[PDB]
Amino acid sequence: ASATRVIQLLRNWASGRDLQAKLQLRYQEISKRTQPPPKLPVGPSHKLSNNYYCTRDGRREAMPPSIVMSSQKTEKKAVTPAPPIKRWELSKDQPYL
Amino acid sequence: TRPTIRPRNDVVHKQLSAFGQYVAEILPKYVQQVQVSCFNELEIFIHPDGVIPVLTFLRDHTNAQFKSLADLTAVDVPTRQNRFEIVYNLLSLRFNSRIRVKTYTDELTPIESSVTVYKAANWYEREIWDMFGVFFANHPDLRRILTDYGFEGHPFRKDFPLSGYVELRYDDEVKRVVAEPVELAQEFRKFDLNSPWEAFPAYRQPPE
Amino acid sequence: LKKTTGLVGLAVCETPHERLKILYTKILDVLGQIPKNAAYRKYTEQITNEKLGMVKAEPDVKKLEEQLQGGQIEEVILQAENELSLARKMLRWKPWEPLVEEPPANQWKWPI
Amino acid sequence: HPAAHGVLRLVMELSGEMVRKCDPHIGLLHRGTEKLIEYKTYLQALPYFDRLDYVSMMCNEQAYSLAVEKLLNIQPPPRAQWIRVLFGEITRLLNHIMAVTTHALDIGAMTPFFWMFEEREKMFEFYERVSGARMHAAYIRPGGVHQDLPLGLLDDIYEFSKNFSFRIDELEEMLTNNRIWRNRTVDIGVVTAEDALNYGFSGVMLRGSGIQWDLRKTQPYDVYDQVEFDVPIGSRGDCYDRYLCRVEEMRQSLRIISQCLNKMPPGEIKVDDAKVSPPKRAEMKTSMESLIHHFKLYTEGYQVPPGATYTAIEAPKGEFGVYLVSDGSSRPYRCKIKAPGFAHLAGLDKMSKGHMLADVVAIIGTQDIVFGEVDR
Amino acid sequence: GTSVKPIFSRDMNEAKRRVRELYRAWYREVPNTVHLFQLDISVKQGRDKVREMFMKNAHVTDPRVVDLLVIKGKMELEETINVWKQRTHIMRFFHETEAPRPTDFLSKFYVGHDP
Amino acid sequence: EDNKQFFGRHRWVIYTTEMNGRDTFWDVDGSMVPPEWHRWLHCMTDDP
Amino acid sequence: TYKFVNMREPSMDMKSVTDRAAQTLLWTELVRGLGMTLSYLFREPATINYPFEKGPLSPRFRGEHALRRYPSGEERCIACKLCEAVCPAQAITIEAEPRADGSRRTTRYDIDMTKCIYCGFCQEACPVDAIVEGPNFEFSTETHEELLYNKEKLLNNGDKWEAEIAANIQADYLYR
Amino acid sequence: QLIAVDEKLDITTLTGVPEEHIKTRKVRIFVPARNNMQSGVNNTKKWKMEFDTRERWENPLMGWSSTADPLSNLVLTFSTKEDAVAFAEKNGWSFDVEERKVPKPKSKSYGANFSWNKRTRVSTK
Amino acid sequence: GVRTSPTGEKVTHTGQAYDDGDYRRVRFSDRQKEVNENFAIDLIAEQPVSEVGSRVISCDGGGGALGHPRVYINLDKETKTGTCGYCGLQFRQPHH
Amino acid sequence: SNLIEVFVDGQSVMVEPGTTVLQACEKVGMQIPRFCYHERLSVAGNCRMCLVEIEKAPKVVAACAMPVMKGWNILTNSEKSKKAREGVMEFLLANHPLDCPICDQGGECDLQDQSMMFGSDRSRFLEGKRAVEDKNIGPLVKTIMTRCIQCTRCIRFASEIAGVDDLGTTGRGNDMQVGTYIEKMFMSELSGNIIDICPVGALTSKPYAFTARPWETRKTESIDVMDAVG
Ligand SMILES: CCCCCCCC/C=C\CCCCCCCC(=O)O[C@H](COC(=O)CCCCCCC/C=C/CCCCCCCC)COP(=O)(O)OCCN
Ligand code: SF4
Ligand code: SF4
Ligand code: SF4
Ligand code: SF4
Ligand code: FES
Ligand SMILES: [Mg+2]
Ligand SMILES: [Zn+2]
Repeated sequence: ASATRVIQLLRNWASGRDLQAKLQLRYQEISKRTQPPPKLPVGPSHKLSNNYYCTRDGRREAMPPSIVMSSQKTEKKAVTPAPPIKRWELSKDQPYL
Repeated sequence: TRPTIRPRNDVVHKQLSAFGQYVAEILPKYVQQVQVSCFNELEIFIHPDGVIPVLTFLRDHTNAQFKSLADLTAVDVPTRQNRFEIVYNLLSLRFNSRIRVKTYTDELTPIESSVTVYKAANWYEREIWDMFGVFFANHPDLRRILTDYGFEGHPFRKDFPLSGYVELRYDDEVKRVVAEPVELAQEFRKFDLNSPWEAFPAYRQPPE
Repeated sequence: LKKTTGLVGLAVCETPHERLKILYTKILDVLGQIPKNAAYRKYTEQITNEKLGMVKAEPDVKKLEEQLQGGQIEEVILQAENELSLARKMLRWKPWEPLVEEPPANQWKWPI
Repeated sequence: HPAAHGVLRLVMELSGEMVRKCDPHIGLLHRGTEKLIEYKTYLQALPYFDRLDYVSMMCNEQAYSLAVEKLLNIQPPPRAQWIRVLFGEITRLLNHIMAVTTHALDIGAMTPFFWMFEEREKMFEFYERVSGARMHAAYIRPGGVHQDLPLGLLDDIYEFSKNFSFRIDELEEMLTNNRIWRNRTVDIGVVTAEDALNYGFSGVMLRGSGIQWDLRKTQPYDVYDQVEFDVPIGSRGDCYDRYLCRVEEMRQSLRIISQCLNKMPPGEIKVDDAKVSPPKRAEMKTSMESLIHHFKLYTEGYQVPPGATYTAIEAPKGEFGVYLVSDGSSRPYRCKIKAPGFAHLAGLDKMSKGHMLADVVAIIGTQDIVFGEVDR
Repeated sequence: GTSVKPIFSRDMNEAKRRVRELYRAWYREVPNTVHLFQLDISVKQGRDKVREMFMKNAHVTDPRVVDLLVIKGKMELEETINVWKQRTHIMRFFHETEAPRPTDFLSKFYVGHDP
Repeated sequence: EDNKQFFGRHRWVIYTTEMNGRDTFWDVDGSMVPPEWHRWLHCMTDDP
Repeated sequence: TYKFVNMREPSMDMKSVTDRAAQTLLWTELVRGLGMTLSYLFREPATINYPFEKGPLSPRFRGEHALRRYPSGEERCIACKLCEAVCPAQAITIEAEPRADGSRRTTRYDIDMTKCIYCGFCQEACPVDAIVEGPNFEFSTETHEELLYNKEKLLNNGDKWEAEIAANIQADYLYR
Repeated sequence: QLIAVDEKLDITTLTGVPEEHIKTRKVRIFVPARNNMQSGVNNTKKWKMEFDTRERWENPLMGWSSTADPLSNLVLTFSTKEDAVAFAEKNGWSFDVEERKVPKPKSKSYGANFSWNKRTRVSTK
Repeated sequence: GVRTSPTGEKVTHTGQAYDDGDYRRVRFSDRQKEVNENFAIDLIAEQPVSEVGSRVISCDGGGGALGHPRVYINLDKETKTGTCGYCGLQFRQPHH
Repeated sequence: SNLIEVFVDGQSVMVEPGTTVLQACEKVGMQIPRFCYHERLSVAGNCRMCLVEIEKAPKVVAACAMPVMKGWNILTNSEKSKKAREGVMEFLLANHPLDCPICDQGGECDLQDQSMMFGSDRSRFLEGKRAVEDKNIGPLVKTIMTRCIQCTRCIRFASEIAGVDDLGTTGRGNDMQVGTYIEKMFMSELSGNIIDICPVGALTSKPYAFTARPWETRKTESIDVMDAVG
């Protein structure tokens, strides 16, 4: 910034913080608008062998949903859709705001 | 498999299959089918009479506790005798699980309103009526929610035209906005995209 | 004892053990009017008996909450009330009967 | 109306300035998105989700991409998932800034809006650098992301992130301890946990009443199970607690952004499956299979196996879900869009009982409603 | 038996009674609609238009369809009474800006290809 | 150019008073910038 | 893991009670807010002097559409109609026929700019880099008709903006 | 308890369709013919419903193709012919149904290319 | 290679000019008709035919990945030159 | 009857003697990938796209030419069949020109569709491609022979259906070419059907060239009135 030191001190007193440390104007710390070209690495399937598509075909491994107790067609403990959710733990970083 | 293929979760698959068996055993009067998809989503098919008992059981049972109605919508399949597929999506916060309840209806058969089970169902049922024409009996206030006042037809039906039947413009002679039959300067261009070769042999149907 | 449940509208319940015992006894007595071979009756009786046995065997509220896996026993009381209401509604509905009707030949066929 | 967000016709019955009844009339921004999607390929239908919630664009892109990927049974590469989470947290920052500043504007604190929209402009610069568009980027696609990050983007994101905290501090200095703000927000629109659950609420509208629920924690997606953050919880279920929760969620998003910046891995950006994701342009101009797959993916698109899924994420406004039905072809059969704003505005009349006109304005502000997702 | 679930009415007589009640409500409402919306038409024109709209569906013989038509008519009346409709919506029933399309064969032959 | 200004004020153009056919002493607009200086001015590149 | 936002209790000692009473009677937090606004008053504003100064953009930026040429002056477009097929808004209308020398070229190439969503799907689908979204965004008009571009308008846009377009593509083609 | 209606299904009054597009439309029910440019047959499995073609004209500006019938792009898919017929009847549309065409089974024999005395013998491979 | 019609309207590269009796001319009154002056057919006609010493030549339009898909052109016929289907450049084997 | 019993992926099928594997597969509603096979032409068996695995048989067979034996179990979606299809498509695409944007067959190409369905998604061919000169066979059928895959469908149609023996192959190996070997016009009242039978854009309609794409055309089924055949 180009503010005089007296105005800077007035700003810090009014805000109660060191304003020059964190500036909203971002003068020169940003990256250059011109950059070197990027190499850009390939995916795992860029192989010359052992790469048949039938071994990596996720779309063709989908199948219709499993049918459970269609209507057309002991102990027997009760069940839940999933195990009960575990209780959350209070934060160690900052439990109370 | 590995890098590009979605991994499986057998534990959730067995848990959902077991809970579907549980629900089917508890409510044989209404449950017609239970399905588990390969990405671990549980679907329960019910008779239309069982909309209220099944949802109430899933909300209030200690082992179900599906206290949240995530979504309620309809799907239009004109080829079926019962045109409209009514889909309920529920979430259980106690058990970190989701469930889907599905039923059916046609143009003239009312479906029971679920506002007594879930208060969220009010606007969802209003939207289903507005978009598909499915009437919900005992709905506290059923009326159009998304369409213009006086709008005729149900746009989300498969036989409703994409651009509708009427368009709006301002007319200076009558000093108001008027509605007139649609004319398009450019007609929407229909594309035939489907390949004549079958893609997924796992879903091939019998040749009749 | 506890100052707040942390959930809006859920008041702190003094003497939770007696409330839970009363609610579970009411649930069992309502289930007693349901046919013996009904799956709902047997499943709910099993889980209610387990919870009642846990309640009768632990006087500490925090450890009872830990055992019940129910999240702050006030919510356990609310769940028991919901179960009692569901039991009465189920007794009215009689869902243990055979399927009311079969769907149309191709009602659930997808695709198309 | 300045407080009606442009397209909300709220029919209210008043006794004096006390609000007897709230009857929200919607559809003034209903464009028939769900019917239009049926006439598009999945790639062609992707940009609609940018315009569903136009304050959280990449989050809707991520939700739709996850639904399509789940139907396709494919997996995005790890670097794409890390970029998705980083940009989703940036989007959460943008959304919470918009929500808080517009809320304060409706009550009357008009100054923090100007302070925070400069940060919003910098985040739009990030979107434009990564995708070429300021808001409707369309960067997140089924299979990964469209393009890799340009060199130098991470450094600028780090520079912005190391300073956003002081802007949060200045906002919180202007609003949190002010007695006028507390008088306008404390004990206004109080909702109980049971009512919130039964009315279909999600997100902050659930966490403000003490419900411990967050989809990024309970049902993690992408790499959200690899980052550490806290979930703010309210206790009074009112406007002030939800304000505090949103501010703390901004802080936690900054924390997640730091973790994502330090953990960015190398590798490809879209799934290495040319039947789903288009190949690189050099490959398309060099090899026969790449050209064929480019042609077919940009004319017909990829076929999706038949099935129906409901995929939901923790959007900045709540649970954003898609019920996507596939009939086996390259065009979706049905696409139902679930918006938290729908249910939240459906519960507006319940929350406004016993309150006044300004209180109803504050409740509209605290529900964090954008009508693109409400009307669709 | 045809095994169909009803909506409101068991047969056509109760459907006719509901139709008559809806017609009475619309007939009562018409003058208030003319006054509130500041319409340039007369009360007789509005009541004639209501009669025309009712007689448009006179051929219906299915009680369920009649019940749904009555439900839609009550929705329209509730929209009109609450002034949710505007003057444009009310005047859309009259088609005042659409040219009268001829019905005879020769005129259709002259104007274009539509049957 | 003035690199001591913050990002956005470090580059600016003083428009001409007479372009192709019109007097632009007061009537100036952003479309008067030629493409190369358009690229430099909008910081799409660091090279004039 | 979670945290509470409004679960702190104020101390009831005479010191704290007197401090709170002084806060109530003397309006200290209001003065703090005034001080923050005064601090912002003396800061340098973020306003730029448009149109003399411009907002920063990227080579990836999507602006006005243009049709490009080969270095010989030949049109790059080969009427493959990939952009028309992929266009999510159906904003592209293409007709083609063999040219007088037998070349595959367009006779109609229209982009309805009021239908367009500027998504860049068309320039992705193009296999010969013929259709691009340029860097220009200042092309507002006074009539609707001026925003219905035909092939001549797009070719003129390409001829007018090629110097910037080629440089923008050169900086980004290795990311594509 | 049920009411036992005894009339054929008709929902024309509830669909919001103008009278012109109910009584003057002709829908065709058919299985689409195989595109002869390709050998794939996956597009000849289902039944289709399409409306009669109406007038298209050039727009005075841009020379685009204009239309005035809202049903010019409406295509429905059915699993059987009876489902399509029922849909058309309950919607009140006059329909024409074309029977499905299946290619007849054919007798292919590779050895016939090299016959001792028949004309099926090929002069080239 | 712009050319004017007997009415004075500039004929575009696609050859479309309004008929003298066409009312649609009125849209250009008090305004102009947008016409691109760089006719691509004439521009590609000015390019010389490249002499190469092989029966098959490769063309990608120049610029590597900034051109068009790479195609291979047969040059066996001495009666006619080998033209690229993408770029329009011409190639031939040494004769005479 | 005289029918024999065969299995297609374990499903019993009753077929007449002399039925091929391809026909048995199509009786259960599966279409075997094919390039050279046309049900109205003679069986060629050259493209090798229809190779399929028979259970308990080490070597895959050509489904278009092989009569199915009783008790055979045709495994149409096993690893062997899929890898055979991928290899055949790789060999077909090795020398094929990158002409899809300028090819009229684009969007309705059997090569494209069967590459998308049964082939791999990338290339490992690192050599140069072959290019052949074009043949002038008339003003109706446009000829770009670099796209030819040597199916020989056109030759068989000319010989058998049109009764004209003017088409053939010259050379051998990679240099085999489809044409007339002389400047000759294939002018016949049925000559235009070679455009339809050709799977690729090697033979295309000259009056229709470059004007449209398959996905944008609307199909109207009608009747021809140019003669009394209907
Ligand atoms: C030895 C004998 C001495 C005799 C006695 C003298 C001692 C007197 C000591 C006490 C004096 C206190 C005077 C203050 C009067 C009002 C203070 C007050 O309490 O008002 C506030 C409310 O007042 C406000 O907060 C102001 C609201 C509007 C703010 C507008 C801007 C703030 C002012 C900016 C700076 C003020 C400068 C004023 C002077 C300018 C120069 C002329 C109370 O509201 P609540 O906190 O909500 O509590 C109510 C329930 N308990
Ligand atoms: S940018 Fe998108 S909407 Fe615009 S013309 Fe290209 S593809 Fe169409
Ligand atoms: S602009 Fe590109 S994609 Fe569009 S038709 Fe021309 S060559 Fe094809
Ligand atoms: S024949 Fe088929 S694969 Fe070959 S260039 Fe033409 S469209 Fe592409
Ligand atoms: S021209 Fe066509 S039909 Fe003839 S051999 Fe070549 S690809 Fe086969
Ligand atoms: S189809 Fe059998 S080898 Fe060609
Ligand atoms: Mg062909
Ligand atoms: Zn070239």
